Amino acid sequence: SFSSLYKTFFKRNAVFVGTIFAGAFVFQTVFDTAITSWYENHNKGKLWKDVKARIAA
Amino acid sequence: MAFRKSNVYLSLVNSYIIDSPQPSSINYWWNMGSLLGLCLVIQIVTGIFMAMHYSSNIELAFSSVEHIMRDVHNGYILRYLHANGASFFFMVMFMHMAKGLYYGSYRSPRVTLWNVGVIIFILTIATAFLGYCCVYGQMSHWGATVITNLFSAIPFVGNDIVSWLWGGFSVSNPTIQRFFALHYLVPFIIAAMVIMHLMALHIHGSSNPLGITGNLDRIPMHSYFIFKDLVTVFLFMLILALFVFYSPNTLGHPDNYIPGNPLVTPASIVPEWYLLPFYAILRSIPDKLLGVITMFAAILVLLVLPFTDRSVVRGNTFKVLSKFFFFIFVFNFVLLGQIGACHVEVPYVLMGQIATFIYFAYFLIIVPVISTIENVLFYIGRVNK
Amino acid sequence: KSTYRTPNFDDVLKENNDADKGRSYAYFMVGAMGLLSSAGAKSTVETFISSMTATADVLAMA
Amino acid sequence: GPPSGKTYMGWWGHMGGPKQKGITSYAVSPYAQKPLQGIFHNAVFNSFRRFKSQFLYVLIPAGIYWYWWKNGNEYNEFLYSKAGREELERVNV
Amino acid sequence: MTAAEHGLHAPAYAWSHNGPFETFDHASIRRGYQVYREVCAACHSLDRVAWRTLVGVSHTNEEVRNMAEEFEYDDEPDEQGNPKKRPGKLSDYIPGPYPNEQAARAANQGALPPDLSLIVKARHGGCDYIFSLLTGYPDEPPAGVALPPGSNYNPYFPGGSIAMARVLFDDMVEYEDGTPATTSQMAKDVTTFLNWCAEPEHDERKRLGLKTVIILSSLYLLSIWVKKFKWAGIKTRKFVFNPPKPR
Amino acid sequence: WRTLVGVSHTNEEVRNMAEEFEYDDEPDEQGNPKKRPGKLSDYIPGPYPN
Amino acid sequence: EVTDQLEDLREHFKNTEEGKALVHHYEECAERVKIQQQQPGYADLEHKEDCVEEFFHLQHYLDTATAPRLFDKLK
Ligand SMILES: CCCCCCCCCCCCCCCC(=O)OC[C@H](COP(=O)([O-])OCC[N+](C)(C)C)OC(=O)CCCCCCCCCCCCCCC
Ligand code: HEC
Ligand code: HEM
Ligand code: HEM
Repeated sequence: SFSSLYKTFFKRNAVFVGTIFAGAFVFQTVFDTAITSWYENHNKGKLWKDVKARIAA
Repeated sequence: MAFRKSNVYLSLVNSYIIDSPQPSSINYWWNMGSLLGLCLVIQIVTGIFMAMHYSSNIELAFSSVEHIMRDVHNGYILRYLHANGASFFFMVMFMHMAKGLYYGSYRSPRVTLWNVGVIIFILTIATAFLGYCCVYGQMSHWGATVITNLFSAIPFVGNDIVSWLWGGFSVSNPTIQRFFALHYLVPFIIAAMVIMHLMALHIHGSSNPLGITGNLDRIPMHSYFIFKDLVTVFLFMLILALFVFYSPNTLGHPDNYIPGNPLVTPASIVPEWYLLPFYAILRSIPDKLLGVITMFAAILVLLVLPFTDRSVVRGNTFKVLSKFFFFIFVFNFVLLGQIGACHVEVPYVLMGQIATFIYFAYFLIIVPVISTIENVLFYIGRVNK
Repeated sequence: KSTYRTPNFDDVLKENNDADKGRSYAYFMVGAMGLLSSAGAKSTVETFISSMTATADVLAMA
Repeated sequence: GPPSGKTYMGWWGHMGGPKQKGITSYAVSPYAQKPLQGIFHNAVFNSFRRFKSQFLYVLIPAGIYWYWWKNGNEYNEFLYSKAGREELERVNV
Repeated sequence: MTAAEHGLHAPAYAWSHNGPFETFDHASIRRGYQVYREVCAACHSLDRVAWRTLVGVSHTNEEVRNMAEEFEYDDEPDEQGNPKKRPGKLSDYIPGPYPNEQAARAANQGALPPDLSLIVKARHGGCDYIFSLLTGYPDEPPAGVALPPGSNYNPYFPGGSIAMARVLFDDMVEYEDGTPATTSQMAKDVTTFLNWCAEPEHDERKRLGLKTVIILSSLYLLSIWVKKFKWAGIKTRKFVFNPPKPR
Repeated sequence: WRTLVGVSHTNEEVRNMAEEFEYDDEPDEQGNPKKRPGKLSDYIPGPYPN
Repeated sequence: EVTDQLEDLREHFKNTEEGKALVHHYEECAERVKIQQQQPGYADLEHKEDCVEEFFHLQHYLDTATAPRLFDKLK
């Protein structure tokens, strides 16, 4: 089942660079939101939204 | 024939970066030139996108730099890329020169390449100093006036030259506007000098880490050495991204963020660290005119290095004594840069004098003696008469 | 030694010289490098031309 | 164009090297090979061989200059204490 | 030189922002702005910090707008010609307490208090030095030293004698949240606020650094692999030389 | 005022004409601003303050 | 009910075996310099002995003992 994968993805270069660009789209967006979610959960209570909810409650 | 070999611009790009025959056995030290070209393009690009916001008055220089740091979008990135890529530029340049004077590529078919490289080194020291005196901090202004007061030690002509260079009577608004114009201008002379470096290389081909002829089996540039350059470019980008994002101010002095006040002296007027060995060579001998001419002799005494090497084998790869004395010279250069950061004090003045004597004696005294000794040792160990 | 007898390569070779499997593996690796470098080149270009937009004092006094 | 002066490197086909005969060169395409072949064996053994052959030339001058710098620095820190001020004047003049 | 003229080296404290992944404590930035406004606003200017950078970091927009009304600013004059004064909006800068530098030297015995907008970035040691300078005032200088009149002793100041008296006393301010105001608590809060106002790019810089070094280290590993792939045909070529027959 | 010497008036005449205008001097020991008579380096003053 | 934590921590580290020895050296300084200051002819001696060596040693020991614990004690 590797011949079908090679035929539909890496045979012609146009679908190769199109796959690379669409993967760049979805990778950049989910990588950005995942790394900012981790960076804002590693600091809990130190961010401004947490301080604002703390002084609002 | 092919279109990449027929068209006139593409034939140049082909013959330089596609199928330029490089020797088959070059290691990772030969990628420092590609790294220097990339980092020069990085410096020029971030410099243009900072000079679109930098205003070069005396009332607006440091305020405009901290306006870049605080208000323009991603300006902290641009300023830290410039101020750290200059340090990385000089460290990769020091690696380039040390590779060149270790592997014997100052030798008989590329002495004009070595001389053009020394010209590039002088020009980039000059524009790096001008860029450091654009920002107008406390190290900046006083380092400028210290080395121009150094430059006024010429006997008949010196005060007239230094009050032509200042644009006045001390380092002020005309000096800072002058230094911004020159700090823009000189890297576009370095770009032409790097084009000259590439031509003077390409007429003869690169050396290999053995000394022997690369002309037997060579390798085209495109599918192999571009990817070796890609490995070292991504490693250099990783180390540069670390030094830009996680500790940006761990290289520069923590006194350049005080605004330039020409009344107070900060009691330690050291420059940025790549000028520290030449500053130690300067502060070695107590007189001043002799100090600046021995700093200039310390810079252009790399030109006597092709004419003073008497070894019949190219490079220190298959030598022992010259390997030992070359690493003595390198750690002496690092010690000289360490001495240039301290005050003129109790072992430091004698250590600076002895270190600059060992620096000046590696090129003039030590290397023809040990090269002659190694030649005679090779002959009397080989032949049996 | 004859000039038709090749030296051994049986340590640097693989057991299954499939065309599609090895070609797909190599092209997936070069495509992953191209994907990461594409996202990086996009982000640094938009960094450089996001510097040239309106600075925060102009947006404040808008 | 102008045929300039001859150098020690031509181009592909006439590279200016010596004439060779009888040197057969066998190679294998990387798609038939395994990259990362022997990276742990050559990471433990060959790297130790290179470090064993080329570390005295680096560590003896580094040791000399580091001991000189450490001795000078601790002598300066001795002198600018209180137990060296008579030595400070004697070294001054 | 001597360690008295060098200044005693500040220790290595355990900050809440020391590290590659940690950030500023924004509640400490709010309390440090309160300590700056009630204590350090009498001498020290803070001019490169606009009011609008404070929004979304330590106070809300309504709090910063109600804080900026308390200060007069020079307006462009009216139709008659004489100059006018206006209450400040968000785009203005935090005003200094002295109109020029001669008044700053006249009200503080000839010593100019430096601008605090870049004071943890333009000092050796940084926030450790600022905290130890604020707290490490001894009650009397040690036996033997002589100070000029009007100059106090602080060992972390390089020189020994600083012109700034010990100002951070116990319960000088009272925090609006309930934190007990010692002098060490006020010192830590005001040096965290000075760290913020010297580098406001801290959070975004460390976040983009995490992104960039993850992407670049993965690119470095993939490029090492593709280099070994492209050179697998050159690392493993074999040369065979049989000697040719003579002619 | 220094461009005016050697062209239309002499140096003493321009130095006597520059005294009739007051200019902003940097403030003294107390901090309050002072005024000074003009010298040859200052510009010719306009009649309206803004 | 609450005052300084840093002064409490320095007072706690001024009673260790190392701290009492460094403190004792500093008051050997203190009374030696006081006796030397009491003497006539102190307007000019060419070397007026202060005591900052012992105070710097004491403060350096106190700060290298105090640096980890204080920010855990604070809020
Ligand atoms: C501009 C100078 C500074 C910027 C300078 C940047 C560096 C210098 C330019 C490098 C640009 C690289 C473009 C590569 C063009 C290309 O041929 O891509 C094809 C590759 C795969 O090609 P292959 O490995 O030969 O396989 C083909 C064989 N099949 C699979 C068909 C059987 O597929 C891929 O490579 C995947 C796509 C990766 C996209 C490239 C990422 C970098 C883009 C930079 C673009 C810069 C040019 C902008 C021009 C306005
Ligand atoms: C006067 C009524 C002051 C108050 C209240 C504060 N400071 Fe101060 N400071 C003042 C003067 C006159 C000087 C000059 C002394 C000198 O010679 O520099 C200073 C100095 C500082 C410094 C500089 C130390 C250095 O190494 O340059 C800092 C970092 C400083 N002051 C900070 C500071 C803080 C954080 C304060 C309150 C929370 C504060 N000062 C109060 C005058 C006065
Ligand atoms: C040869 C390459 C270059 C080097 C080595 C170099 C080096 C430097 C250095 C070290 C500084 C001081 C940074 C600091 O304050 O610490 C600087 C400042 C500066 N350089 Fe360059 N520079 C180079 C090319 C350029 C070019 C070509 C430009 C113009 C397009 C430029 C624009 C600036 C500007 C505007 C500053 C002002 C201060 C700042 O914002 O960083 N640089 N340069
Ligand atoms: C702006 C800085 C520079 C750039 C961009 C640059 C660029 C290059 C490049 C691309 C190469 C070919 C790759 C290589 O052989 O390593 C090279 C080779 C060389 N450069 Fe430079 N160079 C610079 C500065 C210098 C300096 C300062 C010197 C020394 C004075 C120098 C001397 C050499 C030598 C001797 C070689 C030949 C190395 C060999 O073939 O063995 N260069 N340079």
